[PDB]
Amino acid sequence: SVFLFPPKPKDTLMISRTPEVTCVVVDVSHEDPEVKFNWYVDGVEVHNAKTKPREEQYNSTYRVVSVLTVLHQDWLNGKEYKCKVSNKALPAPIEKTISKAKGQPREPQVYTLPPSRDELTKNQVSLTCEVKGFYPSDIAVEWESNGQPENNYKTTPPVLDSDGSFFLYSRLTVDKSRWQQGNVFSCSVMHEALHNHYTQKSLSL
Amino acid sequence: GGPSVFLFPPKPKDTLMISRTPEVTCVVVDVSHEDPEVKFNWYVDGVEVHNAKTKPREEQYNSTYRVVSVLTVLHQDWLNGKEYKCKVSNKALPAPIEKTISKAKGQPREPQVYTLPPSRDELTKNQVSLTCLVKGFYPSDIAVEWESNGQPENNYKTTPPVLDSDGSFFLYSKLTVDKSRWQQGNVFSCSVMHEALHNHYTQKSLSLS
Ligand SMILES: *[C@@H]1O[C@H](CO[C@@H]2O[C@@H](C)[C@@H](O)[C@@H](O)[C@@H]2O)[C@@H](O[C@@H]2O[C@H](CO)[C@@H](O[C@@H]3O[C@H](CO[C@H]4O[C@H](CO)[C@@H](O)[C@H](O)[C@@H]4O[C@@H]4O[C@H](CO)[C@@H](O)[C@H](O)[C@H]4NC(C)=O)[C@@H](O)[C@H](O[C@H]4O[C@H](CO)[C@@H](O)[C@H](O)[C@@H]4O[C@@H]4O[C@H](CO)[C@@H](O)[C@H](O)[C@H]4NC(C)=O)[C@@H]3O)[C@H](O)[C@H]2NC(C)=O)[C@H](O)[C@H]1NC(C)=O
Ligand SMILES: *[C@@H]1O[C@H](CO[C@@H]2O[C@@H](C)[C@@H](O)[C@@H](O)[C@@H]2O)[C@@H](O[C@@H]2O[C@H](CO)[C@@H](O[C@@H]3O[C@H](CO[C@H]4O[C@H](CO)[C@@H](O)[C@H](O)[C@@H]4O[C@@H]4O[C@H](CO)[C@@H](O)[C@H](O)[C@H]4NC(C)=O)[C@@H](O)[C@H](O[C@H]4O[C@H](CO)[C@@H](O)[C@H](O)[C@@H]4O[C@@H]4O[C@H](CO)[C@@H](O)[C@H](O)[C@H]4NC(C)=O)[C@@H]3O)[C@H](O)[C@H]2NC(C)=O)[C@H](O)[C@H]1NC(C)=O
Repeated sequence: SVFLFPPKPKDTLMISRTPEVTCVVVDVSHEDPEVKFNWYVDGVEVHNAKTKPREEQYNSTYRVVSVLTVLHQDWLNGKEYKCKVSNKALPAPIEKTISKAKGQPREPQVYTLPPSRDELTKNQVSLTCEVKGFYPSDIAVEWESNGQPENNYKTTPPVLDSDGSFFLYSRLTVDKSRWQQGNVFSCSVMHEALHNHYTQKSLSL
Repeated sequence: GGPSVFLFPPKPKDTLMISRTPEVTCVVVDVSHEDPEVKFNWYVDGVEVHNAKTKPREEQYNSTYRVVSVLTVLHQDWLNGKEYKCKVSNKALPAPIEKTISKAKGQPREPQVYTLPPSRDELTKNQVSLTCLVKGFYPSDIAVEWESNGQPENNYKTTPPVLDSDGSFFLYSKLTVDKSRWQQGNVFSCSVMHEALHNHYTQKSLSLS
């Protein structure tokens, strides 16, 4: 079986990062272990992909994986990436294709929300970052304070809204004492439809 | 390429309200014309039970049959973590197919429910978001609704439950309303149903401070 996966949203938005499309072949037998990959961008064979080392599963099968480096702007411009897998246990080669969601990108609106008054009776308080109105659903969200990453947060998956855009929430949990000291926290959002693919909103007592 | 079986749980509100009828549903698809006969057996914690309601096979547009069996469950049995097993027999199969379902294992934990008003920055728009944060609950089986003046507010969306660092779940529900209605002092309410709540229910209100 073959499964094709898109790049991580953050990887396509920063030129320093390395976006990759991943073709994953599962249920590779010990009897027929060999597996070949062929890659195509908009139908044209490209030759820069590389096949990774494999791992054995608890059901005594092999997961084999190939990774193709893509050009940030090619992905964002909607190029189609086709993988083709060939193996002796497969009657014919399996092909899979993927590309970015189609349609007009829409800029996220980013709002920060202080903790509930009713949560402020707790030891830790939640700071919320609502991100709404964005399209496609590919997005990344992080938190920081004083130019340093704040990693004690969780983010919901994007949810389809009634207007065809997406929204999500990110929740940073912090010690109530930090909040009370007037420390400034910032929700950072990366999306293709933002200027320079990035915006930040701050939240403070 | 024989039959495939799918086993579906009851809906969360169905186990939480005695007025409702919770059911587990066993569905068999890809049943062939060459071997069209299917038998179900049902088990609750491994003990066979005989009160399921099974429907005659229905041919699909792809010339295979779909056959459904429905077992009514007792609310407290589900909430007590009983395991429901559907066994499907068909003479083409090498052995019967068995699937099991139950409530997620672990100690239940009561949701904390908080309401959050619109961001000041959002109050320049024609419509604004009212947020209901629901956190610290386990299992993830939950229902969230909005009302105002005892009437459903239907213009809302809820995130799926998300696993938190401490093993519990959280989610957010977002009610979009006209800014006018918010500024007029209308009270909106977020109601939550979960097994760890007292009477399986709680409600929290939100209006212009
Ligand atoms: C033996 O075991 C191995 C390993 O399994 C593991 O081992 C045992 C011990 C247990 O603990 C298992 O629970 C454990 O998983 C089995 O290998 C598995 O093989 C199955 C196929 O049978 C694969 O299922 C597919 O999974 C993809 C999603 O996969 C991502 O997410 C997984 C976690 O959720 C993760 O495990 C995967 O690695 C992968 O993760 C991503 O990886 C990429 C690349 O590295 C990375 O870039 C991503 O960031 C990363 N993301 C995450 C979240 O981690 C899923 O998409 C597939 O679903 C489609 O296909 C199904 C049909 O098979 C269908 O039912 C679905 O609906 C869906 O169908 C598609 O739907 C779309 C619309 O939604 C539609 O447009 C498409 O047309 C349609 N496509 C169709 C029809 O295919 C699918 O579920 C597992 O990935 C794989 N596990 C691993 C670890 O690789 C093996 O099966 C076992 N062998 C036996 C017993 O026979
Ligand atoms: C021939 O036709 C039949 C009938 O289809 C119909 O007719 C044809 C001609 C076409 O026109 C079709 O468009 C038309 O629908 C085909 O039958 C289908 O077969 C597939 C499998 O090949 C089944 O796929 C599974 O679907 C379930 C979800 O099913 C619910 O939701 C569907 C819509 O989203 C809906 O269509 C279904 O009716 C069903 O709806 C629910 O019904 C219950 C009971 O009545 C009800 O209580 C609910 O309210 C209702 N819900 C909704 C939303 O309506 C999906 O869960 C399955 O995914 C699991 O298994 C996959 C492997 O097969 C795997 O990849 C997934 O990851 C997933 O795995 C599970 O993951 C979860 C969490 O991660 C975990 O808890 C589980 O343990 C794990 N499962 C395991 C153990 O693996 C799967 O995708 C279709 O349901 C089925 N259709 C119908 C109507 O029965 C048939 O395939 C055709 N044959 C051929 C050869 O083409």
